[PDB]
Amino acid sequence: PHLGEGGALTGTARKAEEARLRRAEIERQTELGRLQQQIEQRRRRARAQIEA
Amino acid sequence: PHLGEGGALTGTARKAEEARLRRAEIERQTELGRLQQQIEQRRRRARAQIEA
Repeated sequence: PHLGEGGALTGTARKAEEARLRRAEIERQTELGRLQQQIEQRRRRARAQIEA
Repeated sequence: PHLGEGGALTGTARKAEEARLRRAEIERQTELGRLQQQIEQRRRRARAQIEA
């Protein structure tokens, strides 16, 4: 059975929709990872400054 | 007995020399105190910055 919104999709369209969902959710994960790395950088400067 | 350099001093000159010695040594003490207060100030900024 077709799972997810826009269930009318069938055939090649179903695979295309699956690929699009994978791409978008992957890039959302990349967004969150980049924010985490940003906070990483800020904390590094903070405690290095404390060391000085 | 006269104690200290320039023992030839006698009479009013002895009291004057004593007063001059007192003044100079007092001002040396003031010098050292001011340096200690300076280091005081530097340490205050240092650890306040650490707190931030």
